[PDB]
Amino acid sequence: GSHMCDAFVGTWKLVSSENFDDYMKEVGVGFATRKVAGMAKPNMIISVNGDVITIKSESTFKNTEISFILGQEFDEVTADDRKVKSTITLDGGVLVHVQKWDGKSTTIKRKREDDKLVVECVMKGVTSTRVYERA
Ligand SMILES: Cc1c(Cl)cccc1OCc1cc(=O)n2nc(-c3ccccc3)nc2[nH]1
Repeated sequence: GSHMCDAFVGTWKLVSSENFDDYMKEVGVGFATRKVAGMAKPNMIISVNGDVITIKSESTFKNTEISFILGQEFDEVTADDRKVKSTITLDGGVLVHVQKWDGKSTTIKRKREDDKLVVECVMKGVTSTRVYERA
């Protein structure tokens, strides 16, 4: 089939987190924005309309929404208000998402395992891991 849609579509709620504060600190986020954003723990929604995929946070201070096609670079405005160039691709059934800005780079992997969606964020040496369940 084209089984990526069934694996990823839905509303996902955070259930665990490691080193996200560190990851945000590395990305440049300030001390107040980090703490609040880290507590916010928004649900994240994935939808699909043809070739166009959309990832939205539910309402949180610092709403976000991207809409993209696999392989096509696109401008994104992150939750900490960075203007980045993002490319997302499907490699192994993992969604790999690279953001470039100011000669810097961060990679965000999103993979299904069992009934769970695991999100790994890497910036320089600093690796964050967050796990989500269907809400
Ligand atoms: C929020 C944020 C801040 Cl303040 C700063 C830097 C990066 C951020 O986001 C990075 C980031 C964090 C995170 O928990 N997830 N969770 C998803 C997700 C989960 C399920 C379904 C679809 C997407 N995508 C991400 N990417």
